[PDB]
Amino acid sequence: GLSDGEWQQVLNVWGKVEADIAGHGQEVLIRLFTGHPETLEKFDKFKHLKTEAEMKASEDLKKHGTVVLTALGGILKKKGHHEAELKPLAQSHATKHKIPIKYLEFISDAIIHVLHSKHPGDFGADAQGAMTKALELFRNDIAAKYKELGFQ
Ligand code: HEM
Repeated sequence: GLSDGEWQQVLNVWGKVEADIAGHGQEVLIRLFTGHPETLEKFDKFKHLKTEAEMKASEDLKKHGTVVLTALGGILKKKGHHEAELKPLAQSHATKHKIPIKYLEFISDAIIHVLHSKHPGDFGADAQGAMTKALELFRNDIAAKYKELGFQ
């Protein structure tokens, strides 16, 4: 649960992402795949990528980066009122993609890393706190749906 001041910070930071959603999305996925190679194995259409250069050169990875952050942005813009938006994502990730909640923790931290990397000195302590809380909220609500489904 975030305050309005905190949501304000979240949406302020998100303005940075929206100026270049494909670049951000690309770097998030790259940070995830290289940081946690087991995540790569969940993607049939990226499992071919062995090296980070191939990742960096992949237009389809950038495309998926756009899809992911577009979806996340839509959810963030709801400021917590995201049940309709989130449920199908929780369902597809638990039942079709079989993504453990741990991997959602991974990508959450990856977003934090990428924002610092692309905006050094421009991602303040207050901003990080707000973004972190927003991603925790997202993760926690997904986690509730995972429990419902009995998914590990
Ligand atoms: C902020 C976190 C995430 C968001 C917003 C997100 C969003 C999406 C969306 C919108 C799709 C396409 C529609 C669908 O299948 O539901 C998708 C597909 C997919 N996601 Fe996620 N996702 C997230 C995290 C993850 C993580 C952490 C993994 C694995 C480590 C993952 C694995 C997949 C896979 C394997 C697909 C299908 C890819 C394909 O074959 O086209 N997702 N995701």
